[PDB]
Amino acid sequence: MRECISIHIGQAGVQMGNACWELYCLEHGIQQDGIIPDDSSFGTFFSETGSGKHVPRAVFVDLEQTVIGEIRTGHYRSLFHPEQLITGKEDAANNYARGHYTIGKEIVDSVLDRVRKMADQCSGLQGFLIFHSFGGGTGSGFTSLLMERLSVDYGKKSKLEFSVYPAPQISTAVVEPYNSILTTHTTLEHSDCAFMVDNEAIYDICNRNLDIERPTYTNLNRLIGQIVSSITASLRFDGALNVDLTEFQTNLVPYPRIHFPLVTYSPIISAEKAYHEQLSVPEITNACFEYSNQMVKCDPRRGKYMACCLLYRGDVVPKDVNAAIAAIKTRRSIQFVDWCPTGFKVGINYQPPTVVPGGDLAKVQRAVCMLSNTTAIAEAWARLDHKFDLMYSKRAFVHWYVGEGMEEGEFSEAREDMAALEKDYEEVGTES
Amino acid sequence: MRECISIHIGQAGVQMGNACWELYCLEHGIQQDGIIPDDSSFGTFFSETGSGKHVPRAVFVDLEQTVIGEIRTGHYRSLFHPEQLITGKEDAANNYARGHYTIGKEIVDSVLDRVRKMADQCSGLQGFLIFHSFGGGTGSGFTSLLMERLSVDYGKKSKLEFSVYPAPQISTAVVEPYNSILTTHTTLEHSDCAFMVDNEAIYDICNRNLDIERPTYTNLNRLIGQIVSSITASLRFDGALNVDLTEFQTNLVPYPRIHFPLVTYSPIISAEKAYHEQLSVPEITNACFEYSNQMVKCDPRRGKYMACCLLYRGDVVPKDVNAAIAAIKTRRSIQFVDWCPTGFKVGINYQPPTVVPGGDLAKVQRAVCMLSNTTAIAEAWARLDHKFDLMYSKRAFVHWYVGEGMEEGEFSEAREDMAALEKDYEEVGTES
Amino acid sequence: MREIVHLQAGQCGNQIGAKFWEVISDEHGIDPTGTYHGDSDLQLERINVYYNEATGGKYVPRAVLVDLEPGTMDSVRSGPFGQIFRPDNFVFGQSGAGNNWAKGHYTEGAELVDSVLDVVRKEAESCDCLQGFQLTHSLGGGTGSGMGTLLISKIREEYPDRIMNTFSVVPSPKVSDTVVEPYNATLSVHQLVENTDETYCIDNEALYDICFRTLKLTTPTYGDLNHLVSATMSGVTTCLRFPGQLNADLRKLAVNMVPFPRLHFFMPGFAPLTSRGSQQYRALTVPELTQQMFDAKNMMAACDPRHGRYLTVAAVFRGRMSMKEVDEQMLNVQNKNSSYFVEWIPNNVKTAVCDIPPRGLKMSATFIGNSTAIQELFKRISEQFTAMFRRKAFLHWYTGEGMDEMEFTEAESNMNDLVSEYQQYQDATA
Amino acid sequence: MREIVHLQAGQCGNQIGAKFWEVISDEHGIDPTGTYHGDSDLQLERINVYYNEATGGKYVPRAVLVDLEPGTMDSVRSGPFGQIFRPDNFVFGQSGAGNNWAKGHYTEGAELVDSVLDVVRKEAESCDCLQGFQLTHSLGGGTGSGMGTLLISKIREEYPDRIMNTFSVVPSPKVSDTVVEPYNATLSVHQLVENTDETYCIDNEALYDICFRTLKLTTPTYGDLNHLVSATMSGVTTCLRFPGQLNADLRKLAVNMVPFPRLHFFMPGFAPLTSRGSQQYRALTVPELTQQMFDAKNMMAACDPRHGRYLTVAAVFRGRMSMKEVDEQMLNVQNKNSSYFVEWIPNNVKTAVCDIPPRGLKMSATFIGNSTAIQELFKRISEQFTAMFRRKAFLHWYTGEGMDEMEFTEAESNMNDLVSEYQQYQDATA
Ligand SMILES: Nc1nc2c(ncn2[C@@H]2O[C@H](COP(=O)(O)OP(=O)(O)OP(=O)(O)O)[C@@H](O)[C@H]2O)c(=O)[nH]1
Ligand SMILES: Nc1nc2c(ncn2[C@@H]2O[C@H](COP(=O)(O)OP(=O)(O)OP(=O)(O)O)[C@@H](O)[C@H]2O)c(=O)[nH]1
Ligand SMILES: Nc1nc2c(ncn2[C@@H]2O[C@H](COP(=O)(O)OP(=O)(O)O)[C@@H](O)[C@H]2O)c(=O)[nH]1
Ligand SMILES: Nc1nc2c(ncn2[C@@H]2O[C@H](COP(=O)(O)OP(=O)(O)O)[C@@H](O)[C@H]2O)c(=O)[nH]1
Ligand SMILES: [Mg+2]
Repeated sequence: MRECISIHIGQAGVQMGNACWELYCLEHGIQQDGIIPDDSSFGTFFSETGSGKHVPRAVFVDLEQTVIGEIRTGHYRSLFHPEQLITGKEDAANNYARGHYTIGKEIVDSVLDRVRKMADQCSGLQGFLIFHSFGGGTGSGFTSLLMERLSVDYGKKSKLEFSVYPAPQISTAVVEPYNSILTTHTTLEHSDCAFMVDNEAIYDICNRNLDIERPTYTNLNRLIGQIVSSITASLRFDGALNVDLTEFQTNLVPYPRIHFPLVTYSPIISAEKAYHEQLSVPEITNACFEYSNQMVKCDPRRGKYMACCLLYRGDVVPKDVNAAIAAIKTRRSIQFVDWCPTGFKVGINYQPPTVVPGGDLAKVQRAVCMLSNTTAIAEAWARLDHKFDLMYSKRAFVHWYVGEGMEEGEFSEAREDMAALEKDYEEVGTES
Repeated sequence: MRECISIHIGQAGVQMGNACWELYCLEHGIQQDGIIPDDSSFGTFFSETGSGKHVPRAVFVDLEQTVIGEIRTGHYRSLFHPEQLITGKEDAANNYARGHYTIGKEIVDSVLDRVRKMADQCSGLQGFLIFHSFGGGTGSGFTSLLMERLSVDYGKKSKLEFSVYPAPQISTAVVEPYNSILTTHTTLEHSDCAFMVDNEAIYDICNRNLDIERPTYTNLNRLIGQIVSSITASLRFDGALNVDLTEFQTNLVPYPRIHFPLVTYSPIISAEKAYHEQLSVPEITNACFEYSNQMVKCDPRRGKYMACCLLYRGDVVPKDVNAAIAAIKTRRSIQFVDWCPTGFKVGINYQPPTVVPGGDLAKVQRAVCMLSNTTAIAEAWARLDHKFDLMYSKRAFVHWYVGEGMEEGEFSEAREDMAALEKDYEEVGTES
Repeated sequence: MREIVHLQAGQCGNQIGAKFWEVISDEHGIDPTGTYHGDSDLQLERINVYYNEATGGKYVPRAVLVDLEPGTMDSVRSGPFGQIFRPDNFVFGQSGAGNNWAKGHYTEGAELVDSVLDVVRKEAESCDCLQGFQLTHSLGGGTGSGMGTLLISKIREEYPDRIMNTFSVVPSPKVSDTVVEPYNATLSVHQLVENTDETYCIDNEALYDICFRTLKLTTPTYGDLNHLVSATMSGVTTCLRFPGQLNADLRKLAVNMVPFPRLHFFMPGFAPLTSRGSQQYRALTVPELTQQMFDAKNMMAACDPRHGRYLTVAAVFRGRMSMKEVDEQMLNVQNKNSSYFVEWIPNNVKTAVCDIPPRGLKMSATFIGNSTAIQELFKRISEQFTAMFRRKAFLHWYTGEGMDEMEFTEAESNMNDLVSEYQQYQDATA
Repeated sequence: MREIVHLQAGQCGNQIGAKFWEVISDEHGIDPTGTYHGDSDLQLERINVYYNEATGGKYVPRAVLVDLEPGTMDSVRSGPFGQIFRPDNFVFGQSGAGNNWAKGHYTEGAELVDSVLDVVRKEAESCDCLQGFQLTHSLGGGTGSGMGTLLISKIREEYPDRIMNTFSVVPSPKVSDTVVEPYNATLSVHQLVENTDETYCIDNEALYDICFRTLKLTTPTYGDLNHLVSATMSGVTTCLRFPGQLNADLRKLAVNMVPFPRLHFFMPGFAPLTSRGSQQYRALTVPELTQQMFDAKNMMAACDPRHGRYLTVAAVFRGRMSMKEVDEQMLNVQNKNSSYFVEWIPNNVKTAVCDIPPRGLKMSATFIGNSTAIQELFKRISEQFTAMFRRKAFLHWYTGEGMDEMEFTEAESNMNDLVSEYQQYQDATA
């Protein structure tokens, strides 16, 4: 199978990626020095060279020099091609306008050049994985830019992303609703499907299951690394019933706008706690169908599932996966919409996970990642829309935007567009 | 034969269970470290794992962290799955209302989740053994909760329990009658049969037969361990005329409400004292039919037996069991009710008891446990009802309950319900 | 030719079954691995009467083992003799009956009976001429009483013409190993009189009386009582498996031993029975053998034949013997105890002689009797049933599994009629 | 003489293909390097039925492997058995279909189909008498469903006279491994009824039911399910490759098994199937073999034959056998289950016997059936399709690759007619 390009935008995406690429190095046994120790898989995510040093096929962009500087000076400095690390001069300062209109465009073209110079050097190409956040300038405004530009230059190719959605109650910035909605509007028409994640839900899981009292960003971003490696496992490792990258959108996207499947991973168990667990197929399969196991803090029983992919990993029994899924289809609490009787998409790859040195999670012999699309996520959008209406009703932060080349009417258009999305979910939530 | 789930609620049930599970470990030779030393029986009470460490199939709940903390830090810490040990923050304080209405419900759902996650992982399931007391908050109020919840989620499956009934004269709390009656009312409609035991009777036996002057809870709870292992012997060990778990209720429960068979065990003899005894079948069989051998201090000759099970253990002679029982049926002092000529239920398992290291009781080659249901137990209820009338007549403790979300009328309803039970025994005590 | 398919239900049935197949494998000289290792050609001429053949000499007996829970079957499969049986023939549930008839007949046995029929039919189609069905169960239990009566009816519907006989353990007179025996016992008889051709009633107390009285072996475990029962039932089918001077047949006994359709309950008997050591001070000639068949002391039914009257009697002898004595003694027996036999039947004794005696013996006679004294047993069950049912002692365990108390009244009324019918023939002619 | 050219499309087709060629190489005794090392001259007499010959004894099978992306083909080439295939026959794209029918049939499959035809023609011209084409694919997928239907039409146009049969995996009744199976499944049937002569419908759920039920092998990977499918398809072509008493032919089965042109969907079956270890307690004679072919338990199609009625049935036996029983049992089978067969066809069973049994066995029978009960499957797909299409659930992924929703309506309408046609023959004569 063939190549994929990973774009890491903003502090969150850039910081998340460094953890993700640590896994790829471990799985294929690539040295942090870049030189593979003395096979057909790494070609998808790594570029060959005359020497033994493989070059990762990804680009990092961040208007603030600080974040990339840590990578550019960290022990992984030699792994990345120096010209792939694009850095501006000043930060976007959490303002959507700066990262999209004034300073985002001053460096966007340079990023396109390297991607173009990178996409041209792959005999095959699947799509893009874009890592970013919803609550920052570079990770929200610059993302919207690249979705537009990459859509034009490389349209009709898959465009996937993993976005840190604003958590329900915990908040890390004041202008998250303003910046969160804006990027959503511009990215709906130029994206395939977004893999939402919340730090609140992940924190809730980490203190609950993993059983470590004091998590950090350096900890959580690694779990987000596992979902990516499991998602991209088909493109690298052989196994029965593979699932190529272009397959995700077809199964998980009944409608063009409705492309927000929240991520769910299992089993998250610590090394010590695992000795008293059996890890049967239904056990791990059942873990994905409860409020207590989500990367987004949306109560699934509030809504109805409409598409679910169970990308199994490691030594797995297809017979049990077929049987385990069948039971979940016949439980009253679980409720698939009326119009999608065919609501599962199984995928198996014969490569059990690999543990990061010193990693908190255990060495599970078998793993599964669920990518269910549920109408309960409309609550997250509904709550977010409530926040935006409260602030913009008083016009309490617009001035920071109008001064950066963003017209007043944009805010009104976005919410009205989001309001239609709210109704779109409601219509799909019923049966004609 | 297949699985059973043991629930240990309250300080008494939790403390009793730790002694019971010590026997199971010894009988099957399971190490306290959890790893079986380098067969088909332990599957009933123990869950397999990829490693050699078997996980006991039981759940421990106690609103007071102190009791479970001792187990969670004792030498048996590794045996139990960490998530099976459910602990609250504050004690129930001997109040029925707290353990049933205010703080009992704050943690009941978590217990149901683990049982549900545990009942789902057994190909077969027989029922539940619930260990608790009548004179505490967690062991009385939380029990009533689980009887209700487990009845709904797993109705029509056997629900057995071993309850420490309030002793006639020795008392360990002031509000035993208030808390004792309340749990009885709520558990009658959601239970199969209760195996009553009294510390007074057990103490009377221990100083009388076992011949040790200074017994303790750590001592008595072990004898209660023997009755459980003998009762559950059929589900584990092969032998002629087995008696499955669901068989107990049919033989011992002529009527739905009348399901209180008091326990009786024999022979309780010390290691030194045993060398001068022969232990013939009639000898051990005769020991179970006198006032001097009961786990509940009710004089049997006051009432009439209406159902009796003799679950023989070890190398036994079915011919003698048939002959020994016949003689007991033809003694004037012994008096079965007129309407139950068929008043015996024999069961033999080829597994003589095992001795706890340092145990006081001897290494009997043969054992028997009797579970007779007698109308003399109505005296225990009758005496208990007298205590409740005296206190509630003066309304001398209601205030501690009304402040914990328990209405005044509940006390009146319970006694009136108990009064009907008193009359129910009286009607069954005569012949139409 | 006249193949027998064996059915075993309940813990008692499987345990008796398990012993029952050890002896037949011993008689035919079959190795526990399924490989024939006998010494007489007569063992292979009829080895198809019980055993199917798979290539390689592996003889697979056609027994159908059903119990609502894996408890007793797992022991059989783990036992030394358990490898012989076909893995498929074992049928196991996951929740055994709690001794209550309703659960094992209506709610739990129903979910499993269809699975059993799927295998019984395969056995039926594999036999060129399937004679009949044989069932070993117990009335006291739930699985044996419930699913046995549920299954005996189903096989009755499919093959009405074939014989369908049963060996059942019956509640003892003064001891009971289950509290609710009268309910299960009465319910099971109602469903049996209407569907089974013959029933060899046995009870543990009567068989206990044999262990210490005529034999001297205290502490006789169930593993030994079943051997006596095993031997008796193997005698009934001997003529189908070995030559003889006067061959019998499962249908031959039914015709002679059943005057009227409903009165088909027999009570068996076996000889010679003598304790080891003292055996050498007794002779093995026919005369002393015959007297041992017509005394209550050697009856495996608790009811004493003296109190009642004999209707029909069948003696199935084995081994080289004088046919004169095998018929002279019966004539003397009938004249000695003419009062013990009813007058309206001119002759009551049926004789059959086989050539091959039991393994380890040179003489054997499986007595069978159809006496009116059995009415005392059913009358006793009627006495116990009316006492309990007069107060609805345990009806709630039964009505809670899809049953109506109307059925209990129907079974009690039918049982009383069965007792009455036996009584009507106490009187003499005219 | 009657050469077969094998076509495999999609991940399921290649994986079944890969196993499918291992067995045939095993039957003929062909070394993985391509060098014949068998022991029977009958393996070389017909080695040209599947294998071309290059100088030096290197036998190159004439299979055409097509997948829109190198994923599955690369595994085959790297597999232990992958060296046998010709390097040119592999045809690989650079962007696999995302399970959507349109991309693999119109926009991506079109750019690759012409390349495949260039190689299929070379195989066709190399055979003195090319009997027909064989396709192994899956309806659920995009590459197998799309390019298989695209390619089955193209080869149909060039060689209308030749046989063109297919083995396809069909959506399971209650489990689905792809969300959009009904769309791909319905679209693929519409294009197949009009172009293929026969189709052996199989589904994983039914084949799963075999793994644990009759066999006892939990955790059966796809590598084992394909072996069952491999064995069945190799049975259909046996007579073309080895002598027999009553030889069959790909056209022989088509004539007998296809009353009307459209009603050519069959459902296969195989025997003997027994778990290892327990195998020795079962006989291998013809009678028990035949009963195993006419029970739902050994049907590889989820639809249960009992609900419907049989139209035509073909039993292809193998190995030294008694032709009497091979035809006596069919007569008894038809009279036993006369209700299971329609009256308007006087006889329905087709028998064929071959001399060489499967490797490692001395008896084998690949059952084939044409029953009306299959209409339930297509009716089920119709139920799912109308539900999704009633709201345009996923139409935008399809219309975005050069397609119009009018085609979906055409496929649904045609599918309903196919279901109706089967229903019309439920009724009896007159
Ligand atoms: N999971 C995860 N989330 C992060 C990480 N770093 C930041 N976040 C989240 O990202 C959001 C803040 O956005 P950032 O990415 O820091 O901001 P930025 O993209 O650099 O944008 P500006 O600094 O405003 O230009 C908050 O929701 C943070 O919780 C990380 O390493 N992992
Ligand atoms: N047999 C036995 N009885 C016990 C044990 N511990 C307590 N009891 C009895 O249980 C009753 C007291 O109830 P506890 O179990 O201590 O109270 P609790 O269930 O923890 O309820 P609260 O503490 O009020 O929440 C008294 O009758 C004690 O004699 C024990 O280890 N063994
Ligand atoms: N002869 C004999 N009788 C038995 C044996 N085991 C149990 N029984 C009798 O069977 C009756 C109990 O029924 P059981 O078959 O265990 O119950 P079920 O499993 O529900 O049918 C009692 O009358 C026992 O005396 C045995 O091994 N041999
Ligand atoms: N029997 C069998 N079925 C398979 C195998 N692999 C995939 N499938 C089935 O094929 C379907 C998925 O289609 P696939 O061929 O992977 O998609 P495509 O590559 O787009 O044609 C599902 O119904 C799977 O159950 C296999 O190895 N054996
Ligand atoms: Mg930043």
